[PDB]
Amino acid sequence: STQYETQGYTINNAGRRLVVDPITRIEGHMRCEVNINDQNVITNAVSCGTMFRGLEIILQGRDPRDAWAFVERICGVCTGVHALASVYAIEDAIGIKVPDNANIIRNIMLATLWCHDHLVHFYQLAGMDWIDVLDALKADPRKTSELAQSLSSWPKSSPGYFFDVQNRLKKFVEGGQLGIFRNGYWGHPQYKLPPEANLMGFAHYLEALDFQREIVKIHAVFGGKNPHPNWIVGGMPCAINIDESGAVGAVNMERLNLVQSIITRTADFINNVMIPDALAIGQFNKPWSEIGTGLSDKCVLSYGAFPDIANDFGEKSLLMPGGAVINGDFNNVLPVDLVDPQQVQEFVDHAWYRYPNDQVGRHPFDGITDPWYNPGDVKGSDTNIQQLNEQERYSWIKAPRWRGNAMEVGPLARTLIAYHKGDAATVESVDRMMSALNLPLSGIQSTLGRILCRAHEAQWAAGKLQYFFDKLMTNLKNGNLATASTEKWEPATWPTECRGVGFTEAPRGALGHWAAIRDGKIDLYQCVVPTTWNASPRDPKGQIGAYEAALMNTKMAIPEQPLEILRTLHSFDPCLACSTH
Amino acid sequence: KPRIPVVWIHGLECTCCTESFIRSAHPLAKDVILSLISLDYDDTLMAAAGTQAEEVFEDIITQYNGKYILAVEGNPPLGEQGMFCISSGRPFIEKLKRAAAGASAIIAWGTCASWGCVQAARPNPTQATPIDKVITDKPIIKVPGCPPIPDVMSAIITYMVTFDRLPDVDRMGRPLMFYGQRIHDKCYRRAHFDAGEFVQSWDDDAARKGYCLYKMGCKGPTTYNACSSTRWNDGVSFPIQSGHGCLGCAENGFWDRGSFYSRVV
Ligand code: SF4
Ligand code: FCO
Ligand code: SF3
Ligand code: F3S
Ligand SMILES: [Cl-]
Ligand SMILES: [Cl-]
Ligand SMILES: [Li+]
Ligand SMILES: [Mg+2]
Ligand code: 3NI
Repeated sequence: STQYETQGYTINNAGRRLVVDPITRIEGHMRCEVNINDQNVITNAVSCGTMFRGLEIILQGRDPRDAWAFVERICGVCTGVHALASVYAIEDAIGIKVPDNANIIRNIMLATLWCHDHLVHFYQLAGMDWIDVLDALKADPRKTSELAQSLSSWPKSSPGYFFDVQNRLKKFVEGGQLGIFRNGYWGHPQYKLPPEANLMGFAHYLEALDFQREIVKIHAVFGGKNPHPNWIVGGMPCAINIDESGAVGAVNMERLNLVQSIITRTADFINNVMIPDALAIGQFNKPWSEIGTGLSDKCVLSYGAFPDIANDFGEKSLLMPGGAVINGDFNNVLPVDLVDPQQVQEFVDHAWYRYPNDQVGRHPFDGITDPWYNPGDVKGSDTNIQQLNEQERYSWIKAPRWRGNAMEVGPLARTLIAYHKGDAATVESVDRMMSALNLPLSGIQSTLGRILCRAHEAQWAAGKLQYFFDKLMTNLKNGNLATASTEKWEPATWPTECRGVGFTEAPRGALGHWAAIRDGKIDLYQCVVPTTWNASPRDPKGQIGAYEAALMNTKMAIPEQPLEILRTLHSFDPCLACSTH
Repeated sequence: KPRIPVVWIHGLECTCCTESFIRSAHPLAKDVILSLISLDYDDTLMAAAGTQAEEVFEDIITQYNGKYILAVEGNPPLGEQGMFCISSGRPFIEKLKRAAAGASAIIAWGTCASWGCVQAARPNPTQATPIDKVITDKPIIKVPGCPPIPDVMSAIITYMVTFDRLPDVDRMGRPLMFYGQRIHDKCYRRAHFDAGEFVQSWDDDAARKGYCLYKMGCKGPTTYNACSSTRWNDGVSFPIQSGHGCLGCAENGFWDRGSFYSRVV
């Protein structure tokens, strides 16, 4: 066994090795291994992406106008965010400006994704780490009603309703066909909610499963379908016609009425169901404000998102702030430049890829995706991994760094950046949220904090949906209907050689697509995706990524039942298909 | 009354088909899971992880051997000894074969499981291979699309539960009910196609009147699916209705038939 120091951690692979493969309630394929010491505390953590498809290779030789459709399929969970990054990148390379309505509709598509993705993560993915579903069978329906009504104005709270939900769960379980609840961690000492809160949470899990389907109707109106809506280089294909013949064939007043009804219902549900539930999870699980800090008090990264001035990606335009903090110095939020070769680099010395020199990091404009499955000496074989060898190559995920620093991205990262740049709404909201929990600000830098920021973001996004919709309606009232710019649609109008960057904040964090065009085709297309950052393997200095750091130092009550591991990993909302692409 | 056991596994994929499933408006996915089937294994939704998930998988395929439905999302890669997709330390293909052996029938959800989809597009770096090229001794119902329509997924499920049988299929294993006709043969813009009334560039006067998208590269004329009838997301829209030509996304090799913006040959 070996031991070394990095980023204030002691990485020690002595002691019992635990394997969790598959990681479930995530998108895609992940393996996690840890070592624990005699006190059942994690002294080593290993994050492994167990899938690869090779979209960067597949995109070579494609028409730049087609790229968005291919890269959208990097991910069906964060559906649409890769298409947005792609059209941004191609427009940046060619020199295309879109009309104001196109930009507003794209912002609507993104804010709709944030609301949907965050809501489903909270309930369907992470929820069962916090809510003991079986324990809901012990709840008093009247006490559950009283609890619900003390937390929220949400109408659906009658004793009879909670009794009906409970009875349905009882019949479901009674026959022995427990489906998604089978062989769970129910009864684990880390489940701390009383029975009434478990029943309330389970009822809301079901309400959210129903409701989430409605949110994406916004994507259907502007983008044809969800999952995987459509887009174009130059704007959006959803032509608008309000008051002329043929409005039946376009986005008209009835279609906009539908969009408005969805926005209102989406805000209502997030504000009155998800927000109180997140705060309740906080109230009953305060020790988790001190677990899973990882890199969140050291290094955090945001590119920024939601340009409010069409075609302006500068600080004055982006409604969601960008910037970087390193070395725990939150008093100095640093500017990020995605073209600067000394900033974003990816390393593969611990990943399954070939570089001519694996001791150096490559900026994505110099990126290489040459897969090389070489796990070295595992316990087992090449086709039977008993233990990954984290001293050599152990993941399909590349290792991104920023100026050589390992960074956390996502809702917590963004919140810290906005807070520390002095965004007044963020400061007010964060301070009030921590006050309500009687916790210090530092309590946000934790596994619990990631969950609280994610919920806060769903609220912020639902508010911005209305803002963008009103912006759209204002243009329409002024007779501004344009949704596409086609001046440079034809390949004959493009530079023979050009390159561009498209960036945004996906639900899970900082997203970039780097594209080079030559002779009307994609010459290079490199993606660095939020879960690539967070689930990163080690670099030549042995620096650990966000997941590995967040797992370090964690006490497990029962080694064989990885609930604490699942809690912290799920708090990042891992998307493995995104991470590997 | 006991519900039919269903095992849902995931190869190389993006998870859109799972997302489409939970969008179902009627029956709600909630009601499918609670009342219609027993979704006994599913990586995306299940409480259990790691060794606990492995135990569920083993227990279900053993206890219900010959009696469960296998749902497959995504596909196996043949490259690097199958290690482009790893499950419990081993090639995904081994888990596929074990799950398939005990299944009474298989549902291949989406263009990935049916044909290959995006990872199989040129040059197919992982040698991604559709299910029916690996599993050759089991009924396989292909439900293609990227993803398939949510209410098509749930309608196929309820058909099988209610009628206690597999849907009748075309020569490619697609349910005749939803894949028997072309997008173009039920397209509400067909009047414009026949009149020579076409969008020529984005947001032109033609686009604002809902004219035909053929000259913008619509692949509706060669694509079989229910999008122009059943439509998407509780009948709200479909690609063409919102102004973009069909990509061909339900058809084998659609990524590699030239640009989405080049006309149907
Ligand atoms: S829009 Fe497409 S499917 Fe509809 S009539 Fe025109 S070519 Fe056919
Ligand atoms: N959110 C999201 Fe998916 C990831 N990681 C992207 O981009
Ligand atoms: Fe539902 S996984 Fe999404 S890519 Fe085309 S079907 Fe595949
Ligand atoms: S792109 Fe796919 S979703 Fe339907 S309209 Fe065409 S088959
Ligand atoms: Cl699986
Ligand atoms: Cl295909
Ligand atoms: Li080792
Ligand atoms: Mg990449
Ligand atoms: Ni994703």
